[PDB]
Amino acid sequence: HPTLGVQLFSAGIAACLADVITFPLDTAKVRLQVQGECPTSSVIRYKGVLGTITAVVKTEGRMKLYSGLPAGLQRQISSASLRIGLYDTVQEFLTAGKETAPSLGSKILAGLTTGGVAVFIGQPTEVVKVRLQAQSHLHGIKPRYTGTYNAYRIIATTEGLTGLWKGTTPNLMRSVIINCTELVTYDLMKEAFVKNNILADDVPCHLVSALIAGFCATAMSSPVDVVKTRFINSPPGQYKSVPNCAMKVFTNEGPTAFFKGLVPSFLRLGSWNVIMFVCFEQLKRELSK
Amino acid sequence: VQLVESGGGLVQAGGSLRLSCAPSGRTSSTYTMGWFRQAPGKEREFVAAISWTGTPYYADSVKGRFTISRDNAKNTVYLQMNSLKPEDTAVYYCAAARPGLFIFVSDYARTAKYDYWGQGTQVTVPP
Amino acid sequence: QVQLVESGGGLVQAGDSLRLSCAASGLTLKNYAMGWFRQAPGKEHEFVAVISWSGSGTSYADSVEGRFTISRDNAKNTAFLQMSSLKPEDTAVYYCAARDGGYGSRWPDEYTYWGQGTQVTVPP
Ligand SMILES: O=c1ccn([C@@H]2O[C@H](COP(=O)(O)OP(=O)(O)OP(=O)(O)O)[C@@H](O)[C@H]2O)c(=O)[nH]1
Repeated sequence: HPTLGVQLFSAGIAACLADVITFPLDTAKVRLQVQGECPTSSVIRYKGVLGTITAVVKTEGRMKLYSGLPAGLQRQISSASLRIGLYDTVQEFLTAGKETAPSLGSKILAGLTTGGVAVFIGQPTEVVKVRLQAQSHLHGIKPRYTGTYNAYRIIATTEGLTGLWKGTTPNLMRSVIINCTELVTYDLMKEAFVKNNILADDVPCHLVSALIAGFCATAMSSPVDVVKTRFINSPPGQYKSVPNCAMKVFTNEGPTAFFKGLVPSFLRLGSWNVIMFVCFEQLKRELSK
Repeated sequence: VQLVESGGGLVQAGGSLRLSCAPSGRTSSTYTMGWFRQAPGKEREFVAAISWTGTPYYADSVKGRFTISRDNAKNTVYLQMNSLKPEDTAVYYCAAARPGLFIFVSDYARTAKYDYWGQGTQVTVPP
Repeated sequence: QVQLVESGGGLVQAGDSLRLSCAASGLTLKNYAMGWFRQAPGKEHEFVAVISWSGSGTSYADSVEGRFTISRDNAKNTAFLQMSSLKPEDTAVYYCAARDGGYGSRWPDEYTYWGQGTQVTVPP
């Protein structure tokens, strides 16, 4: 009984720690993705991870990198505690049904179940996080929120409670793409290395193939993550639909635009997952005692 | 960690033998296990290894003739030796290595990569 | 008790250069971002340039980027706007503004203190 509570608590705390550390990368990712959208811009102003971060620090200030952070922490507590903490339980449920799918298929189906539930519960916090990360006093549309709790109050009043779930469907599509692509690519890359005797079947080969899988999952996620960030950030009526947003991005900016923010997106995915997994294991083990 | 080899002995050419390695103490199922042999007056040579994931590796001199296997429930490693030849006469040593020490397949053949070693068992194949 | 006094405006020819100054009193300028705005006859305030409290971050309107240079002297409690290659469309009243935050903003209603303005005229 108590180990489930330890699993949930450990996943929540470990996700909060990883989110705090990675969060400047998230703001750089979002600002690179929204940068293409920004109307009437005469030139780009964010390029590179460190160039974006330094531009924001110099003009807007260091706290602006964090600007969405309380909604990030709320996302880690509500969404990531359920997503990561319940994974073992759902994989156990599927292992009791182990005739129904391969081990890879069971890992995928547990990931898709817990990720879908966690994305649905998470979505208000992502709408607030993204809107606060994208907004600037020196770009685009005027800032409309004085931080996280004001963002919730204003979105819920202006757009209704339904409005806080804006962009659920691209976020589901992104999380499905991440989970499927990362699991498939990891197992295929491990097979490729070991079966051809390219690397020893030991922790180095697993870490290398996990890096390759996490990159490929970020790459596949990226078009959907750009359209997600733009659709979530957009005031009402700017995009008639999510496919309208994707069509506009492709039509004016072209196919390179969908990848915008790819490098900070990958760096955050990898660094967040590493810090989260290390802290989750260490805290789960220590608290279990 | 203490390693105890067993199953050695004298066998005619073309015969078969099965070696066993039993680790004692703070042994983890995550340890890579390897087998080495040293003929009289010769240097210690690699024979076979099995990763913690169960992937077997074999020296070219024993490829297709020897089969390494692992029983994780008993933490025991076995080396099935078939089609033995006089040149296989040597003392066989069991070795264990902590996880993460092997990057390339060639790393399994490096004696310095193993943290624990057994006392060895003599295998003799008369001409 | 806070006052911002703009100076340096005048009549210049197209292609000429001009430097505006904004002297602050009653406040410690190093704690405020300083922004320049302009207002053409019959039009609303247009953002021109802003400089962060340290001066390490600057931003310019697309119509003036590359031609105007904003600077500040925290020891002299004064902000400056160097205008080069002036054009007839640069004719307007220029206002200095202080934002009670170290960083700049492009929205006039986000600035806490404003000057009286100085006229800049560029005949065709
Ligand atoms: O299934 C998932 C979901 C998310 N992540 C990764 O975990 C990190 C934090 O997970 P978040 O829950 O904060 O993701 P998000 O939708 O807010 O996405 P980002 O803007 O932060 O990219 C992010 O780097 C995300 O890509 C996964 O690795 N797998």
